[PDB]
Amino acid sequence: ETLNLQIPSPTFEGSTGGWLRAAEVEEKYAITWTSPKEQVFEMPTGGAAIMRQGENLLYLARKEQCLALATQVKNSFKITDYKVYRIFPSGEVQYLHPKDGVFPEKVNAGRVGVGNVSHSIGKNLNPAQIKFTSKSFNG
Amino acid sequence: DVAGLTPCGESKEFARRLDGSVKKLQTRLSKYEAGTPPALALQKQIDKTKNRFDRYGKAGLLCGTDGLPHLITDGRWTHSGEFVIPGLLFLYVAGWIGWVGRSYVLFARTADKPTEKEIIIDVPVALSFVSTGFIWPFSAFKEFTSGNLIVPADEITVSPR
Amino acid sequence: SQFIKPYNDDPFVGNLATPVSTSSFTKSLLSNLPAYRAGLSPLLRGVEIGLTHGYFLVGPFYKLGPLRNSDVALLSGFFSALGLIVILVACLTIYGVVSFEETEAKDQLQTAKGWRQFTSGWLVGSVGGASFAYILISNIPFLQTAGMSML
Amino acid sequence: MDSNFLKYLSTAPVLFTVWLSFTASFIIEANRFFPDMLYFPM
Amino acid sequence: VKRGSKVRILRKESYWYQDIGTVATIDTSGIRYPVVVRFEKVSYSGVNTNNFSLDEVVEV
Amino acid sequence: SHSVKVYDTCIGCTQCVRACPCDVLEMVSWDGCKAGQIASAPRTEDCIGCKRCETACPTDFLSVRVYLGGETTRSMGLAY
Amino acid sequence: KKVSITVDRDPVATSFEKWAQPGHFSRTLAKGPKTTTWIWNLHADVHDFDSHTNSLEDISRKIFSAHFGQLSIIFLWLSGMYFHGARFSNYSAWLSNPTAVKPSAQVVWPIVGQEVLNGDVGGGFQGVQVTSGFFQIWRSSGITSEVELYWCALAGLIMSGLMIFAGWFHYHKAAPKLEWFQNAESMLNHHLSGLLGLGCLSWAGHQIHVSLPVNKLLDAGVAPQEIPLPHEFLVNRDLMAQLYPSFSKGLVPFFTLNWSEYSDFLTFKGGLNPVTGGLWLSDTAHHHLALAVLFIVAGHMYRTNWGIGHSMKEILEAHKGPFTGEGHKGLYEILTTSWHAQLAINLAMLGSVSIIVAHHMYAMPPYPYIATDYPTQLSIFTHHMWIGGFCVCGGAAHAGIFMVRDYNPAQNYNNLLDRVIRHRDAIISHLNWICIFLGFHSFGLYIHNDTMRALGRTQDMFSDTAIQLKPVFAQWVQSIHTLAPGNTTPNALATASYAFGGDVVAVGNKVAMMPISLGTADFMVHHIHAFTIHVTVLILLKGVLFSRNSRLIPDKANLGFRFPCDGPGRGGTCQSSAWDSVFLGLFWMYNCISVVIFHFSWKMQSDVWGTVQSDGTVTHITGGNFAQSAITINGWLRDFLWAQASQVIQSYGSALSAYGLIFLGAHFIWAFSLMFLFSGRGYWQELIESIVWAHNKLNVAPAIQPRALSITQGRAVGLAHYLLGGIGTTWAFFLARIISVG
Ligand code: CLA
Ligand code: CLA
Ligand code: CLA
Ligand code: CLA
Ligand code: CLA
Ligand SMILES: CC1=C(C/C=C(\C)CCC[C@H](C)CCC[C@H](C)CCCC(C)C)C(=O)c2ccccc2C1=O
Ligand code: SF4
Ligand code: SF4
Repeated sequence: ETLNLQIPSPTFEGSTGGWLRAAEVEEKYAITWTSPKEQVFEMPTGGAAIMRQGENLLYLARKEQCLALATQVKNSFKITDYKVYRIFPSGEVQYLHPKDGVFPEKVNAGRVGVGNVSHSIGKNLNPAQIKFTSKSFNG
Repeated sequence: DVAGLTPCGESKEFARRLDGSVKKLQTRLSKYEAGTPPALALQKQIDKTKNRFDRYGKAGLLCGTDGLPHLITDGRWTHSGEFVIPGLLFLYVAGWIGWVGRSYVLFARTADKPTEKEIIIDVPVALSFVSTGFIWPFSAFKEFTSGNLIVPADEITVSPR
Repeated sequence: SQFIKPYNDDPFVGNLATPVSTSSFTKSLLSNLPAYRAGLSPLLRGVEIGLTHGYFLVGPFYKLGPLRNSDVALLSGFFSALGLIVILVACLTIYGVVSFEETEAKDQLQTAKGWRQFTSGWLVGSVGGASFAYILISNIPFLQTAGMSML
Repeated sequence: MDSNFLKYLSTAPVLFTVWLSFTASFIIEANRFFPDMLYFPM
Repeated sequence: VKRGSKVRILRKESYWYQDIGTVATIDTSGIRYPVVVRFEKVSYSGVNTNNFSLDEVVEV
Repeated sequence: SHSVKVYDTCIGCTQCVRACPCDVLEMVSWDGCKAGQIASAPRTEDCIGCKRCETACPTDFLSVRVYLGGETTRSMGLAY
Repeated sequence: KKVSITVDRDPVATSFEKWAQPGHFSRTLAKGPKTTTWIWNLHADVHDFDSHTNSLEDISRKIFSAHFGQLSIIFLWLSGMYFHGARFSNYSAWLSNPTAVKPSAQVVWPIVGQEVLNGDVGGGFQGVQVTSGFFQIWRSSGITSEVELYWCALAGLIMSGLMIFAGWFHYHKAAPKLEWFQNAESMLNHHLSGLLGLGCLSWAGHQIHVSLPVNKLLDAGVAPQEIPLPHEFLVNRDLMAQLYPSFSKGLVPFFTLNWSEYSDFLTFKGGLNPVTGGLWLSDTAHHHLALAVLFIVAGHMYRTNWGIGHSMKEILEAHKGPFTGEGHKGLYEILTTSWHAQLAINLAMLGSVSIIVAHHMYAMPPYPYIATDYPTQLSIFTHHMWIGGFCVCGGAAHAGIFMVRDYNPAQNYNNLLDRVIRHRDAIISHLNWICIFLGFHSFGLYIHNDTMRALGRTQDMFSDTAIQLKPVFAQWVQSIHTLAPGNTTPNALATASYAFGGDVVAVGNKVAMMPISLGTADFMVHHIHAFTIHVTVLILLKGVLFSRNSRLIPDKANLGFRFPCDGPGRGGTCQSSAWDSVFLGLFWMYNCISVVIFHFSWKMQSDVWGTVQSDGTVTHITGGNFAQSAITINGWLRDFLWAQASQVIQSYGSALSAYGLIFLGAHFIWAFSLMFLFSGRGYWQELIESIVWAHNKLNVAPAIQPRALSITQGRAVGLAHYLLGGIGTTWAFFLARIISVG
């Protein structure tokens, strides 16, 4: 499950759009995927890189940067084998996406609904009702 | 006269406006020979200027201290040709355009595809409608009273507040 | 032959190794410069940077200042340089207070004690460099002019 | 005359430009023969 | 209501509140909004149809 | 972070989750709609607030509702 | 013979059916409107051919026929200028007395008192004074008759009919295949050799056989009806040899390479004709003959069907060094498969050429009596500055469209584009720094001078009387160009332009051209120019380089070239598209070009234009106030805008009252634009909801539901009205000012 740090990376001639000091002091994101070919893709941070046949590893500064490459790899090269991780400066590796092995767009058992409101949006409480009280505006 | 104004026919400032306006054109006419096309054009401009001032003087308009005609629009009948009567002509034409357009949008709603009738106008039907506008005050008041102009408040989309 | 490579042999870092960024001449100059010099105390780093900056600050204030045409142009220029040094040393002090949490180690600029030592050195160097510029310009007539003394 | 060319001349920009040019044209002609009408004459 | 009937929307936050649409289908399960109403006017989103409950819909 | 809510008018079309660039939304089983599923937001800390989920929502009033709140490095879209 | 003509015959049927179905060209719009946004979306995407069709062949065919339609419109426009010169002009009166009669080719009808616009332009004529310089073109052509202007109007009309026929024919009857359009070597050979080269050769031939004899007779003092007709020079070689004795030897000196015989009519004089204040037409004839030879020679560079020539792919792929990776590999594939890449290059070049045209045409006036017609000089400079700036921003617009749409990373690995996108942060940060440095060190000098002058400290300013920022390099280059005749251009007789130094050329006691001295004010306004050009480059480049992705939006190419935002999140991504950098850079182009035309207008009036008094003193139009007053912003406000706006404000009741009306109308339109620029769509949609309610109440709601304009369209409408209002304000101000005083 855990990120194999030794995964080889795509051939990129470098760019100025990559990650800055906050990646080494706050958080860094990594994306891995398996490619059947030695093919050119576009980096979210700049120009073009070549993903290697076999397993690739990337280091990006944002989760949207990782998910942008994930969509490019799924719509143009049909890779569904992408795992997105958040790597703390402490060295902790946090797996992110897909969070339970199944894509968010597919239903999965054991998922608990968060943020779900039992009524429609027009039944939200008016702000005057919730003023000077801790009671929430979603009913 | 009204509002301390003077009739334009006896105000000296209107007369000096006419005289100065004709002197400007006569000094432009003084640099051309008699039969030339610019001189003929300038003389017709002088004739139009004199006709305008002559007509305004005998029209019952009231001039200011500046010698320009002023319009009295308080409703008095001795000055109704400056706003009340031109306004009645406007409201007749404006209500014509409004009644004709309203009749066409109500026709276009009953079409097979209502929105093509508004970018590609059914010109024979729309010309039937432009002919309808001459009796719009009666047509629209009968429309109003027969419950066909105003829709009830519970048939109109409104915001939640 | 390629003269531009990924920075630090890391392609996804946000930098490119280039001749301007990573030549041996650039590496030698940065290491030689007091801010990045190895073996240099933070106070000594501040003294060398301060001596440099205070020395060249006097000249624009002296030559182009409001009192430039007056005979007190150098004194005004030195005072203006000194005032700018005091404002900048206040800036260094406040940056040090907010940026760095207090730690025992002082061997680095990026420490509360080290930046305080750096600011101390920068003030001493800047006032000394400004003073050195004042002494030199006052003594040398050519420096008092803009190089037109020969003319 | 072709029905598709007449359906093109019935389009909103063509009718708008022709009708407002006709409208502009009789305002111009009415101000040519009867100029300087500041008032309804009465 | 029933399928194909013309209905007046009573959902205050609807785009077509107090407008007329026509009912396409009504589900029979435990669905929270079974009445599917289609509308001639399109919403700001461009959608011209929405699912509503019975107590948000009146026959005309 | 932002607060993202899903209301029970959700028809389970899965479009808001597909729109999500930051894996904030996912599908959970729900018997309320014909599709048998409703959107959920267990990752609103990654929510940047783009409101692409709202655009993809085909309900008359978006079942998915983003309420922009406290800003973080993640919700500001900062790569620095 | 791999370069061949290949055409599909009868591709598209000439039918009115698609005319009657607006929106037919796209799948979205063809299902009809449901909201009023459709109406706007119809016009917005119509010429976006590569948004409708997948195939490059149909796109290229649509572009070729639309270029013929544009050429038909240009020829109709030219035919109208010739017809208005023939029928509604004082051209014949202007030919007799070019220095007193004012050019006019537009007469108004007397309708609502508007016949005051037929002012007394001279020559027993009343009309609107025209400033396009056509009269000077026609005199340079040797027209000398209104009959020949009618024949030119018919020639333009015939060409307009032939181009509209050719567009119909080449879209509907014989449309070329894609392999025809992808012949860049053949097209370049023909557009260098045939279009530009035979264009110059034929024009040089016309100049030698028509313009040179007629203009020698005109400047000798012969009246226009006493001048022999232009074919009598073609036949009577004896009569042509009276004016130019080299014609006694014919074409033997050309073929025997004895070209110094032709020095009577092929000169290298330089400078201006003293009689007209224009370029020597013998120099212009030699100029066009020399350009024709090089353009024809250039059009033999590329390989088409016989093994001689270059492959442009080989030229590009061979140019690669150690800094630039694979080099120019893949650029030929880009420029023969992307129309937007070609339009980006050609619009940047056409705009640059139009900007070059404005500088060169004022400095070296090329037509007879154009230099002392100051309304024409100001008009054609200002016009070609605006055409240049607009075309340059469209070069960046279509660079953004190329990057968003036609750019493929797979075919662009490690080439020049890949490397630019891979160091775009370094490019934009260094451009950002130079723009901050140059706004501080150009406009802050103005703020320094405003402050010091306001404070009573005139000794503390950047001025010629105080701290002198002299333009030593520009003055030195002026020195070189004044010393160049006889030294570094030994066979030149005069300087390339009198702007560099030298004589004052006066025609009809008005200065044709005279040295433009550069001082502190010129240093300051040139660094203002360098600053405004740099910032326009920064906005346009930042849009091109960040069109596909950023650190902010990593998937910006999926949103497109023209999107409003990607939501209020990430702090807010309003105006994140490449389109919105074209939108923001057209304002800074407006700013740049407005300062350029203001610098030109004030400097030429203050230091160049004016009347030559006895003893050669030149009393200038604004009396040399540029040097001591263009160093402060208050001087630009007071001595340029306030002082020279006198003519537009006081134009009422005269022939220039139309300019006063357009001055006010354009102030109105400019302000009206700010309603679209400072506001947002959501306000207007809720306001429209209340208006829709009032329509619903009267049962008069439209079936095409009214919408507020899109966010992008609100930006585009605001920018279009802003540009129209600002440029129309400057247009009215410039034209009333210089018609009154020059
Ligand atoms: C292309 C450049 C050009 C320009 C800008 C002008 C401009 C002008 N011309 Mg000139 N003209 C031109 C070319 C041009 N002309 C050419 C090529 C010829 C030779 C045929 C002429 C011959 C000519 C003459 C003989 C005269 C002018 C006159 C005029 C003036 C008024 C014209 C007018 O009011 O028409 C208005 C006429 C109308 C019929 C009104 C137009 C309303 C309709 C609806 C136009 C709509 C177009 C249509 C909707 C497009 C779609 C087609 C349809 C199938 C949908 C104006 C200054 C007049 C002038 O200067 O008098 C002093 C004048 O007498 N022109
Ligand atoms: C020597 C031959 C030749 C010449 C003169 C031209 C001329 C032109 N081409 Mg090119 N073209 C050529 C060969 C040539 N082409 C070849 C071989 C190809 C295939 C690879 C193309 C492919 C091509 C494309 C794809 C496009 C052009 C376009 C254009 C026009 C550019 C706009 C312009 O400045 O026009 C104004 C200048 C003029 C001189 C207008 C005159 C118009 C005619 C056609 C010029 C020639 C007339 C005749 C030869 C002169 C006889 C002289 C006689 C009186 C003695 C211009 C008319 C563009 C365009 O606008 O399309 C219409 C365009 O998109 N051409
Ligand atoms: C919106 C477009 C537009 C409009 C309306 C005008 C309008 C005008 N131009 Mg300008 N012009 C424009 C764009 C425009 N220009 C651009 C983009 C360029 C750069 C190529 C120029 C360059 C230009 C020149 C160089 C001259 C004008 C002139 C004129 C005036 C007379 C019109 C005429 O017959 O030209 C006739 C043009 C000539 C008689 C000279 C043409 C010489 C050029 C070099 C021919 C080049 C042709 C070739 C196909 C260009 C290919 C582009 C190249 C980069 C490959 C008129 C004010 C003339 C003027 O101001 O006289 C007072 C003039 O000498 N124009
Ligand atoms: C040779 C020049 C050239 C060519 C062929 C094109 C072609 C194209 N451009 Mg480019 N562009 C150009 C010059 C050019 N443009 C310049 C000079 C600029 C800078 C202003 C731009 C800026 C630009 C942008 C920012 C965009 C395009 C787009 C487009 C495409 C479709 C445009 C469309 O359908 O509009 C149809 C035409 C109109 C809607 C006309 C309205 C424009 C103004 C408001 C009218 C002007 C009126 C008049 C001049 C002044 C008003 C007078 C008043 C008093 C009555 C098409 C590929 C768009 C696109 O789809 O990208 C693919 C796009 O987003 N271009
Ligand atoms: C007159 C109004 C005005 C001013 C002053 C500015 C100023 C600036 N713009 Mg803006 N802009 C404006 C109008 C203005 N803009 C408008 C109307 C638009 C409409 C679209 C834009 C669109 C726009 C874009 C799209 C871009 C700019 C950019 C810039 C910067 C240029 C770099 C520069 O010159 O830095 C120098 C700073 C100045 C010249 C500001 C004036 C300061 C003077 C010199 C004195 C300084 C006073 C001093 C600090 C006093 C300190 C004491 C006090 C604090 C107590 C700068 C911040 C560019 C940018 O930021 O990138 C570099 C850029 O890309 N602007
Ligand atoms: C006024 C305004 C509107 C409302 C404007 C609308 C709905 C335009 C409608 C104007 C009428 C309906 C047509 C305009 C016709 C003009 C008389 C001339 C138009 C010329 C071309 C359209 C042909 C917006 O929708 C908007 C959106 C985003 C930012 C700013 C704004 C904004 O400022
Ligand atoms: S889009 Fe709206 S409806 Fe479709 S799933 Fe997400 S929330 Fe439920
Ligand atoms: S806002 Fe953007 S990120 Fe937050 S949920 Fe909706 S889509 Fe996913």
